[PDB]
Amino acid sequence: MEIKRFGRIREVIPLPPLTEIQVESYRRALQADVPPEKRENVGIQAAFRETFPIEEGLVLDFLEYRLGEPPFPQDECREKDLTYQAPLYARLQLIHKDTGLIKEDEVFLGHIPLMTEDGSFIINGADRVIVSQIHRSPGVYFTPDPARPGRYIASIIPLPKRGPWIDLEVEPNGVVSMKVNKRKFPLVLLLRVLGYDQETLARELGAYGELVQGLMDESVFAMRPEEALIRLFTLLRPGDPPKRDKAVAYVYGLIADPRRYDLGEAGRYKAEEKLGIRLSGRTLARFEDGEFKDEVFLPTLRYLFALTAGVPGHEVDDIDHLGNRRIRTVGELMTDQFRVGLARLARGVRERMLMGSEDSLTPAKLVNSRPLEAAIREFFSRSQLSQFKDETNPLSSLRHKRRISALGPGGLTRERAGFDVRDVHRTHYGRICPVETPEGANIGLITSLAAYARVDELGFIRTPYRRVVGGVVTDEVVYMTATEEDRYTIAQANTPLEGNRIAAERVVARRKGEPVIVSPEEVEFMDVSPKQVFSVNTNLIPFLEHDDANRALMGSNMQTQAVPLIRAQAPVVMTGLEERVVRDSLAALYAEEDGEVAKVDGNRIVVRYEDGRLVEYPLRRFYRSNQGTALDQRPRVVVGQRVRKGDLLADGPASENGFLALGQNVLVAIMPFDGYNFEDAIVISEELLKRDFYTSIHIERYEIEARDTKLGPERITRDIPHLSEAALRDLDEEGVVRIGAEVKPGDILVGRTSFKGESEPTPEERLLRSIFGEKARDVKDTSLRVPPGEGGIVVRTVRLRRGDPGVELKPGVREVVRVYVAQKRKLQVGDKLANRHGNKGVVAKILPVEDMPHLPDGTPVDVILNPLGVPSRMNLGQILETHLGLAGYFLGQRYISPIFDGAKEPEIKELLAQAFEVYFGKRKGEGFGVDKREVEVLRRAEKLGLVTPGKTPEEQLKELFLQGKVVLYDGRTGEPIEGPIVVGQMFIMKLYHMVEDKMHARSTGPYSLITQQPLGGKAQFGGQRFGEMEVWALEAYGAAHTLQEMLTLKSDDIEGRNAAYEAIIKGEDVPEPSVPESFRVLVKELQALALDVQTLDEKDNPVDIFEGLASK
Amino acid sequence: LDSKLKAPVFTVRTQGREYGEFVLEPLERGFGVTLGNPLRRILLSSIPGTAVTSVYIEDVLHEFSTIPGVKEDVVEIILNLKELVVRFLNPSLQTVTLLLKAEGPKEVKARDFLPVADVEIMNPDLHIATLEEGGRLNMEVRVDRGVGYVPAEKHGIKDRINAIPVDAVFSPVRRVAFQVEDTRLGQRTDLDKLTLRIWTDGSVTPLEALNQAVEILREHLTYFSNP
Amino acid sequence: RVDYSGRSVIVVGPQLKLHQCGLPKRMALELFKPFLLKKMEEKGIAPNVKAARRMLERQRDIKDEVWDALEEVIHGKVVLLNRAPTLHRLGIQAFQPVLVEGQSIQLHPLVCEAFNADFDGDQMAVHVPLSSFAQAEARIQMLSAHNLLSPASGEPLAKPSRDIILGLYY
Amino acid sequence: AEPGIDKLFGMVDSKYRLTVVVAKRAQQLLRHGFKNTVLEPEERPKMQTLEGLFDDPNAVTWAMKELLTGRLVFGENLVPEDRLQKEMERLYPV
Amino acid sequence: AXXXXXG
Amino acid sequence: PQEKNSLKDLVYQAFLRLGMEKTARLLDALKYYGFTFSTTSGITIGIDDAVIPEEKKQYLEEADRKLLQIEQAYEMGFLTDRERYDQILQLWTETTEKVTQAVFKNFEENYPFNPLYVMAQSGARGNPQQIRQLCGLRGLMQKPSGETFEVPVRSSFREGLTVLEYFISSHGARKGGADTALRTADSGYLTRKLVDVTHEIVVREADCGTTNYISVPLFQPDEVTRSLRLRKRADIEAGLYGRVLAREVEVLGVRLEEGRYLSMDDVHLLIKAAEAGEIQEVPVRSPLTCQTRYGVCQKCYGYDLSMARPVSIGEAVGIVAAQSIGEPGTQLT
Amino acid sequence: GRLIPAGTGSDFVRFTQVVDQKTLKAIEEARKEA
DNA sequence: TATAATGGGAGCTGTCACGGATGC
DNA sequence: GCATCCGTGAGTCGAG
Ligand SMILES: [Mg+2]
Ligand SMILES: [Mg+2]
Ligand SMILES: [Mg+2]
Ligand SMILES: [Zn+2]
Repeated sequence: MEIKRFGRIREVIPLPPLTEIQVESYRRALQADVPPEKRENVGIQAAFRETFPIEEGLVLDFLEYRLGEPPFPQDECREKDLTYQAPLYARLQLIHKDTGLIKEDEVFLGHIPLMTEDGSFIINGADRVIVSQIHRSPGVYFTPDPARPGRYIASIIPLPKRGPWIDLEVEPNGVVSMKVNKRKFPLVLLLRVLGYDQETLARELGAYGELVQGLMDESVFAMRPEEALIRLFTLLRPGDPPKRDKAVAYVYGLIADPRRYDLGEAGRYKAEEKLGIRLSGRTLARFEDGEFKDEVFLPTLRYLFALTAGVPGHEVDDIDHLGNRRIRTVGELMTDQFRVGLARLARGVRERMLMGSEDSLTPAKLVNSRPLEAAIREFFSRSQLSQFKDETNPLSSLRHKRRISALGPGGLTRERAGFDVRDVHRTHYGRICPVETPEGANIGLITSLAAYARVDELGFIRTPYRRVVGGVVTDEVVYMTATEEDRYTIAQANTPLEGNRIAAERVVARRKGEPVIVSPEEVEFMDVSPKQVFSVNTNLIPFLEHDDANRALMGSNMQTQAVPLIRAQAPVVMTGLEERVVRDSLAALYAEEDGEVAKVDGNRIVVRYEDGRLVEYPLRRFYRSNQGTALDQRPRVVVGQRVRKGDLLADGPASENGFLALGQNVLVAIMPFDGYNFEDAIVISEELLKRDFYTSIHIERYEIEARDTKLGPERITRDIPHLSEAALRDLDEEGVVRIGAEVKPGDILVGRTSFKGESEPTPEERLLRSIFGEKARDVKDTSLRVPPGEGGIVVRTVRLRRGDPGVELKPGVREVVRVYVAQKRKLQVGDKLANRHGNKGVVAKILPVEDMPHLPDGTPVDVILNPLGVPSRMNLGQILETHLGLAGYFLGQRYISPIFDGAKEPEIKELLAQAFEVYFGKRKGEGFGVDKREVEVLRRAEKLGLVTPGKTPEEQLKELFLQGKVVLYDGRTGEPIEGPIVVGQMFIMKLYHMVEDKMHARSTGPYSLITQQPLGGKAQFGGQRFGEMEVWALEAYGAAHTLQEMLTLKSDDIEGRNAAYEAIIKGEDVPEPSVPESFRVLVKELQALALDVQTLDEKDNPVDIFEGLASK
Repeated sequence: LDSKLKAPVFTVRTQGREYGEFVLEPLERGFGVTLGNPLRRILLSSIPGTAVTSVYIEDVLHEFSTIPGVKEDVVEIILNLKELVVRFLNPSLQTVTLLLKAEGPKEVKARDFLPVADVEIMNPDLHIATLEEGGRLNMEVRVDRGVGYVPAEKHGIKDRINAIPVDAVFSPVRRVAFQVEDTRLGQRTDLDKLTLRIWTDGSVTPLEALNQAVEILREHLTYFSNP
Repeated sequence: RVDYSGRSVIVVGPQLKLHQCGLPKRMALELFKPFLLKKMEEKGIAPNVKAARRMLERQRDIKDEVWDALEEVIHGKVVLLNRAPTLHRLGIQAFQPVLVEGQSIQLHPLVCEAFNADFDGDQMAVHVPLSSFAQAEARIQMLSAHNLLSPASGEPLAKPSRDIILGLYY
Repeated sequence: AEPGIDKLFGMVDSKYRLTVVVAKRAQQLLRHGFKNTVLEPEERPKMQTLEGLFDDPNAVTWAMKELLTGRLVFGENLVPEDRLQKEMERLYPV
Repeated sequence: AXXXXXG
Repeated sequence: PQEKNSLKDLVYQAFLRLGMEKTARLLDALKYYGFTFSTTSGITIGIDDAVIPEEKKQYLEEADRKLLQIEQAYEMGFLTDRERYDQILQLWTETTEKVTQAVFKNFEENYPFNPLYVMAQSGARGNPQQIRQLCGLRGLMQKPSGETFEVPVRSSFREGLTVLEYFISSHGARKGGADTALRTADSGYLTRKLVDVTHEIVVREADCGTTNYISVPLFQPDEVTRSLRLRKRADIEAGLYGRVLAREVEVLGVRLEEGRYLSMDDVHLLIKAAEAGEIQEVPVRSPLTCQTRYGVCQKCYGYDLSMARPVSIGEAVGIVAAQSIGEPGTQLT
Repeated sequence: GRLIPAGTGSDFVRFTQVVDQKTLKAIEEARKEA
């Protein structure tokens, strides 16, 4: 159908690759395509350069490294629960100094995981994503002292785990103090160690306001750098012998050692920019010609005194500024952990260098790769910043890869974060999305990267701007750091332009974030687009300008939760970003070059290009995602079809013809309905289920292991003791459920028998045995069964057996069987729906079509929304979307309305008129006039002041229709709704929160080991936690027996619960409860602390709750 | 797919001739309000009854005037005449004119109306007006048979020049209220339960009223017969 | 953590009386399960307890008579509905359960304000009082219709809001 | 709301004493199999089954409705516990 | 992520 | 017309007079007819249902004038930067108030049945400020520092915000969110501390026989210091209703006896008497003066506020108290 | 895990006994005999 | 069971808050 | 008597 796009804003540049930060970071770190000699010193190369050479005698040096090919492809790694990775080889050479012997060998360091094309990883068969970490950028900062108003604190910050933060402060007694590892000592001493003399400090700092004299100490200058050095070592190392070389080593390692101390390249640059100096290295000082030489400290102290005195050109720093904060991407974190593991490897190397045969040592004998591996794995498996990938829809993955976390190792602990850290900084413009952050505990600490935003090589986020010269807007684009942005007056993207020239006398612009009205002569730069201010998700919200930010947050967050539907459609009203999202997420399949399509199948698509080559693209079909959403590609092309470069070959999940489909376009009427839509609840039509709208496929994986035991082996078999053929009906010869079979709760997916524990039969069992004359079988039924509330059709079975080619399991396991069960979920009561504007609700009622409010022509609405949700939530974007949707319903078209530049009320009125001519004038030719009900409603509307009195019925109906309202007939009555109701097409998604995955109930079940309380969780078939607050509720109600019953009978009291259940099944009232087991646990644990806890009567005579079992 | 349906059973609960309750369950899903609404519309508008369509009183010019010797105004007397329940014993009789003449210290009731052939007053104890010493009340009231509710302006009938047009309430049914509750037959989940409540004036019993309402509807279904 | 308890997503019954709440059939079957076994043995549905339990184990083995038996079981009984966080005693209330198709718990509108619960996907937990004592406590003390006023302010905590006020004002 | 709950709250000095009384009476009825009821056959609480009306299985309903009649006597130290037990066992064997 | 259920 | 307050008073009065069963039936009835009538009322929300008053434009232009004046005053040195700032802020605040009043006056006079106006007035949904944001100007916005921008958002949500306006508002939005998330934890903590300190308090007896009591003042000093003025209704109600009189009180020829639980009507009577100048303070039995060990007595505690009658012995007062204080905690700004 | 000293667990209301008139009078005759 | 070998090694840092002692 | 150090706490479901 026709797609009408609005807006006058022309974007000069498109959006960059949205995954580019992940891909380019990891690629930069690896340098796998760069020949060994051409590799810059960065990433793992840098780690090798720091770790080597290793001395102490023998010397093990480093030449180059290489990454081999992955032993297994991505898919196969996903299936076999293997990590997708490449082997890392490193060429080393051992050199004995005296002998001169050189033994060179290539050593195998293990594997490193490789990033996939979409920017994610595969670890142990599970897709994972490394979230970027925002932190304080290294450098030199100056901040106002909270205690002392006229004094300032200098702070020298290196990279995380690169060595200590150093604090320079002017003490109340006048002396300048330095703080390292929580130790306060006069800076004078260190300055003497650096080789400074009283003369040099006097001439350098002299112009200052007597601040110099605080640095003046006669006892310090009376001694040479050596004595001062030993003095400093005695100050920083109490009890440690003040040996000369040990002091030199400690101080060098503290400051000058590049191996143990590293400023960032960004820290280096910023330090050079702030202090106005030049660094020969990333360290605060150097060891040169036997002594220490000062790189940094003196300019820092100089700047401190200069700021304190009030000397012009010296500023305090904003640590929340995005010029002072930087982003650590995948490559940097990976490089860090790699460097740690490599250091451990080095310790191992020197260790093995001390012990051994000194004559014969190969690099292989010295190198134990294990720690290195152990590091990398540890960073991928257990790290805070390594997250389980969200595969829910393509936008989920894309957004997940664009995450920015202030948390993590070396980052903010929670409740270390005040309002400042979580605040939206003025420099967040065009860089970090102000809209998208989680609600609750993570707010502001977890953010999303802006669409046009880019992270530079230093780790700072940069946003694009257009160069403006003399009122002319060039197509030249410049990406700026916040520090660079602060230097310019930057116009807004909506400022009127005739050609390339500014058409307004007064143009709205920003100076250091501050709003200001300026002349075209004053404008240096101009915004690229309103899109650059927000995250990709936020940019998917039409009429965003009409929605309150707090609701836009929810609308943004919930698109991530959108479940892919079989019938899923692109929104009627789009922001025009729907295609790029599908493209960059690698959801859909596209044509590599121009050519003709050869073969078309559900499984695969063969294409012949201009090269004459035949390329076959296999289609991913019904593959289970991380969240269990079905990911399947479907062919959008037919045999013989001519396709150009970039054309769409096949549609990915949640994609309609290349456009992002998060849900359905439904006809909604906004009215209160019988209290069924009360408080955000939603009422939907059965016709939605009839045509399979909001129907989604979900695949669950079940897994069972047969292992060797000391009591005899477990085995998967179709022979299960004490079971009828009826139960074994769908089981195959080997005991596994067949493909295509329907499974319900209680059914057996995989039959398994296990040898019983050693059994001493109770006399009852023996007597009953003699009565029925049947030998008690050797094994028992352990078979994996369908968990309560689950089920479906079995679409796959995997069987891995030990002793079979290409298959080796973990020790003791005989074999492993997996069963994949798919189910088709129709929308039901309790499922969660939401729109892009932040209006969310659970479906309360599904009415039959005849109960649904309908149009005069007989067309029933899909969804009934309550208007009460609108005013307090202040999101009007859904209203406008509804109106334009009403227009596009009868006009049979869809629209593109970009954010902040888009469809305006008058234009929508035009489109609604065009729509009305189709909706009404059709009726007039059909031989029907205005209905009586329409007349009544028109009277009501006349009194309402919606329509002008005196006009014909058609004119008034047109007036209502233009306001987006129509006459609506109640299904049950046939009488019209008294007022005209707003009706129109709205794009609504079914979120991942579904009543089926949630609803749970328990009579009795498994209990915890020590506490003997019921387990938590649904999969554990656990009970609901009754906590302190619930207990408070029961106490306030004054219900003693209910509460006591919860604490004892229901749980944690063994005799109590057994007796209670037995009594209930017997038809007897429950008995008197007894002492809860966890109290006994408390008593014994208190005894383990050597505290005697005695339960006494009123006679103060001991009462034994253990009943003599604990007393000798 | 394969469906079996037996029942409903029609249950009746009655208090005198003034009231009744009717319960029809189980019904197929949606049939609760499908039966309910039409009957309510028919019961209110289409049920035959009697009303006072005009009133003449001596010496009074119009409706907002007052009557010397009588404590109630012309307005109040008209209101009481609206609540008068008249029943026509003969199905042939379309309309009656009832005369009332009384004076002195007396309280006029519906009994005081001079009896007419085949005309029964259901509520003879209904109060019309109180007269004082010297008070004189002479009135002729027009009673017609019809349906629904007709304002005094719409019928516009006058026997004489001083005859006052009265809002005419024909419908013997005072109120109809129904409620549809979800009920279950065996494992059938969504089945509807219809409960009907009818208020009458006693001239026509609720059960009679309902049976007339379903007959009217059934008769309308036969109108689809011959194009 | 306690036995005889469950949870689900809440949906508003308009049709519920103030003392009532919709309880999904399966949830009730699991919550009342021992009582259901007893009632099943009392009638001709099962020979004994164990047979009845094995009968309820598989979903395809479940017939209509056990649902009616379940209806007989819960009669006159009440269950506790609780929404986290519980800020005050009204955070848990007693309702006479109404067996309903679907996996959602049905809540009465008027108590929502007391629970600070809405229909946007809030969930609630169900607890089953066992003893006649506990049941009596729930009915007399904890019944939703039995507390109409705020223990804090003395003002009504149960009262028209949203749609109700809208219609009445209209 | 429970039928005549206001009157039941009027009967006792503390709202909880009502609960204790109703609960204990319910336990009496359960133990003695309803044979000790003070309710006349017409006053019996009824449950609607598939077959027809039957005696209400709920002991608390019975207890409250009994308490509403005034046919029950409540208070502290009426008789000794074991004596009450043995007498109720004599009159209505379980 | 918490609050009233964006995430 | 029936709205939230009158309906609330209806529920309360019906509780008092007719009891909680009939009150419950009344509640269900109100629910039924409320929903039923709200269904067919015709209430909906269109974009034109948010009505921008003409007056607003005037109020903008006028503002733009006054600003200039202020600016002039800054040019010639009559106003310091901070003075200018404050004057601009005050100007925009008063302007905002004016456009609000314009919106609601336009609604009341011209479109009384307008959906936003209806929902606002009835108490169903919305307050004056939100409606003001929809129809009128969005208003002033705060910087991250808490400082306010000199430039307010002049756009409504109906007109839609400019990019810069939105970005300016995001600071306030984020601040509010973080405020919520951080508030929840401390509120909960406080609740638990209160629960822990008061948990042992229960009502253990009918009377502790204390002759001690407290005097709830019906009058309070005025910030003008001029004289004593009558306290607000709700406060006096908060310190009076349900409590037992510790001494005889004779006002307006009405005897309020010692030992009397004060009904709402009794409180209102006491207020009338206070206005008549007969009584400036009320002696009352208080938990503060209660001599009952490990708790309070019945006469000192007074009403069970849930049942609107004397508290039942055995009710746990401490927990109810702690919860009563703790629940609103998340609403404290 | 004991019975809390509040509400139904209060010593005040927890010792209350319930007896029907028939049983009460039987016990009354039992006391009347001795 | 025997050449002699003789004081370790990571630390990682943007809360606050009272409050309770301890120390100057 | 005041300055400063240390130890302890920091809201509930639900799933991981
Ligand atoms: Mg139905
Ligand atoms: Mg809410
Ligand atoms: Mg919610
Ligand atoms: Zn007291």
